Parts: sequence; C-alpha cells; structure tokens
Amino acid sequence: QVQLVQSGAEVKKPGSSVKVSCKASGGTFSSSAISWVRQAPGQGLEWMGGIIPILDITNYAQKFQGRVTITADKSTSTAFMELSSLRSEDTAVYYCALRNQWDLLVYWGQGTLVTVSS
Amino acid sequence: EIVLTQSPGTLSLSPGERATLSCRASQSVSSSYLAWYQQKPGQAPRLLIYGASSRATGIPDRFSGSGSGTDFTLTISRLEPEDFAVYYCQHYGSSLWTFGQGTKLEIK
Amino acid sequence: IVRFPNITNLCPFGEVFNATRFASVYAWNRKRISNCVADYSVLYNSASFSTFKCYGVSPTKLNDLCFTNVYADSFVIRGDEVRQIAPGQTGKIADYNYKLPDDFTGCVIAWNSNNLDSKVGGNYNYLYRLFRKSNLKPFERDISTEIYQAGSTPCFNCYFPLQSYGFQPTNGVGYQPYRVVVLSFELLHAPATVCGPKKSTN
Ligand SMILES: *[C@@H]1O[C@H](CO[C@@H]2O[C@@H](C)[C@@H](O)[C@@H](O)[C@@H]2O)[C@@H](O[C@@H]2O[C@H](CO)[C@@H](O)[C@H](O)[C@H]2NC(C)=O)[C@H](O)[C@H]1NC(C)=O
Ligand SMILES: *[C@@H]1O[C@H](CO)[C@@H](O)[C@H](O)[C@H]1NC(C)=O
Repeated sequence: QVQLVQSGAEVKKPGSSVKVSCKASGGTFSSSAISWVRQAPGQGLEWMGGIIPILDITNYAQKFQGRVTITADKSTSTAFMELSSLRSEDTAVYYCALRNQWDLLVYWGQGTLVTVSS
Repeated sequence: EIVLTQSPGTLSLSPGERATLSCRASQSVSSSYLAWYQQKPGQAPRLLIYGASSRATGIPDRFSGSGSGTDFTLTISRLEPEDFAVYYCQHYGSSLWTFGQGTKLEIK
Repeated sequence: IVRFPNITNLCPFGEVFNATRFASVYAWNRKRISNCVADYSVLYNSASFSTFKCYGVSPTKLNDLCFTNVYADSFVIRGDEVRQIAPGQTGKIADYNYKLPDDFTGCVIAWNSNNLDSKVGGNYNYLYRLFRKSNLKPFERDISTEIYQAGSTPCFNCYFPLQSYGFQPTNGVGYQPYRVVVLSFELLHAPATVCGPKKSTN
C-alpha cells in the first residue's frame, strides 16, 4: 500500500535553493530507506544520496557532497532533500524512492521538475 | 565502484519478434538487488523486474528477467507495439545505487 | 534506560522472505543475519501469514530484544505438512527432511504460495524425502541420493528417496504449496548484534 507523494517547484535565480518534500504513505515509514534520484533532461538516472530515518544515517553520492542536504522527519512520515546554490545545470526532475526491509520491491514517487531560470 | 553497462545501446526490431537486453556489472552483485525499468517520454520509471527476476505487479508475462554474478538479462517475448521504450538496469544495494545508462528499443 | 549496540544497518530480510525461489524441504536454505536492525512489528502485524508461532518469545516483545545471531531457514512444503514444522513433532518431514530440536527458541512463519509455486502442469521441482533409514537430528540436511530397500536384499526394491509433488492449481488447500521461514535465535549470554528499533540513550 506504499505511496510516495511529491510537491511541484520553480526557482527564479541560480545561487538560490530548492527544498523538496516527499510524503510517504501506506505505513512503514520506519524500517525503510529513502533515496533521491535525479534525471536531467536528455539523461538517464543518477542517485544523489539517501537516508535511513531510524538509524538517522545519511549517505551522499560523491558528486553531490556540498550543496545537498538530505534529511527526514518521521513524525510526519516525510523526507526532504535540499539543494542549495543552484547552478542551472541541475534543472532536473527529482524523484524520491523507497524500499522497506522485509521486501525487495522499490517504490517511486512522482518526480518533480525543478526549473531554475531568470 | 559498481557500474552497470548496457548493451546494445540501441535496438532496431520488428514488432512481434523476440529480443533481449544485456546488463553487465563491473563487479559481481547479488541478484537480489537488480531491477529493470522502462520509460516512455515524459514519464516516471516503471518497474518491470525486481530481485533480478520477479515480475512486478501489473506487468504482462512477456517480460522475463534472469542472471547472476555480473551478467544479467531482460527478455521480451513478443515486442508488442506498447513495448517500444527506453529500458535500463539498476542495482539497489543499500550503500549505493547505480543505473546503467539505458538502451533505446526502437521499432524499424 | 535503553542502551543498545551502535548498529548502522537495516537487516537484509527481503532476500529471505520475498525470493522468487525457495529451497525444497530436504535441502532447506539457511542464512545468517547479524549486525543490523529490524522492526519485527511490521512483519508480525502483516496479515499475510497463515502461521506465526513463537517459541520462547512473544511476537510483541521482539522489538525490545537483541540477539546473538538470527538464522533463517527457508523451504517449501504442502499445507497439510505445516503441522510437522514444530518442536515435538514427528512425520516424514519432521523425521526425514527438517528436524527442529524440541528445546527451541525462535519463530515459525508460513504462508500459502499457490500463486507463485504451483504450475499448470505441476511444479515438480519441489521434492520431498520419503525414504531414509533413520531419523534426522536437529538441523540436519539429508541431500544424499542413496537408494533404499524393500525386501531383504542389497542394492521390487531400490527406491529413489525423493518424491516430487504435483503442485498444481487444481489442488485443494492441503495440497497447495506453502513457504516456510524459521527464525532461530541465539541470545542472552552474548555480545548481541541483531537489535530492535530502540532509541538508545546515555
Ligand atoms: C514481493 O513483495 C510484494 C509486496 O508484498 C507486500 O509486502 C510484504 C512485506 C507482505 O506484507 C505482503 O503480504 C504484502 O502484499 C509481493 O506483492 C504482492 O503479492 C500479492 C500476491 O501474493 C498481491 O495480492 C499484492 O497485491 C502484491 N502487492 C504489491 C504491492 O505488489 C510480491 O508477490 C513478493 N514477491 C515474491 C517473489 O515473494
Ligand atoms: C557501542 O555500544 C556499546 C554497548 O554496550 C558501548 O559500550 C560502546 O561505548 C558504544 N560505542 C560508541 C562509539 O558509542
């Protein structure tokens, strides 16, 4: 019954910051890992990083160390990613994905485009 | 690290025939963490295969995954008109995800 | 207070429970779980299991515990054979394929797998041992291919010890296949490594 729900976005200037939320439903927020994946136009997918809320462990992909913050707030069954100091090379679709333990199946949300421009 | 490479980058196929996609890892992985996905332009990835072989709910039995070690594959038995899409493999172990570029399965 | 080990991982149970292929009963598959966190509430609360019986522990207390080791033994049996996977039981599986010690700590979990394991013409990849000269000791795997007797002669007779089952959609419930996972625990006198989801403090 797992579902991931994401918000929309727009940024008016490079150097600014976007924070995107992913609300989880269907229960089992705990005992799961949440990852963020980006898809730039014309590209394939890349992993940015991810978090395990009950261990409160965050692991970032190396190219995204700096600028990217991944956090979570289990009290509202949600997770966030924030990308600061945007450079317009990053006007990609951002997806959240979740996997529970006791399973193998990966659930995906509806990726949200973050467009950054004058 | 774990780098998946797909082959061929592109396919040119008749609707109605059989075709396969290859995915090759740089280092061996557990089969339990491999998945195949597809996209149509403008859409979120659709899961087809997980655990390197289980079929995802809602996926027709045209799609069959298999493999081990570094060598994995996805077979589509008939290539129906709806099956022409960009496909790709993913390794989803807990420490690092990797996505395999992708292959474009064209009709022509 | 709550003062559990500084564990940085979630337990890899998906591989145990959500696998496409399960071992046959005479060649059951054991896996070890260690140095991880698991929330047992979720699995327990799921309504998918037909059987969930614990020995020495209660399901509701599992999250407050931490174990030395956890071993997961998985295999396929018929529905009517579920009765035998328990301490104190006898029968062709309890005696020839999968023996539990009678003094047992852990949980036995099982569910109907007709949708995955039965095949239209019969899934004959699942075999059971019918012939053995003596009973098994706890946790033995008899994977031999030796041949058994009938009359008082050397090797009418020469029975192949294993029998495949016709797991087919045509079966009534007692003949549908079931997937069984047994979680065996080691605990207390130990530097325990498999812990529940507790908020360790101070
Ligand atoms: C792999 O797991 C999926 C998901 O199963 C759910 O989560 C489990 C932890 C457990 O609580 C299950 O009972 C839950 O359903 C399985 O997909 C489900 O399969 C059943 C048929 O048996 C179907 O009725 C459900 O709708 C499916 N749910 C979803 C979300 O797809 C899948 O069958 C498992 N695969 C294997 C090989 O075991
Ligand atoms: C790890 O956990 C044990 C539990 O008894 C504790 O003694 C030890 O100090 C902990 N290590 C750290 C770095 O906190």
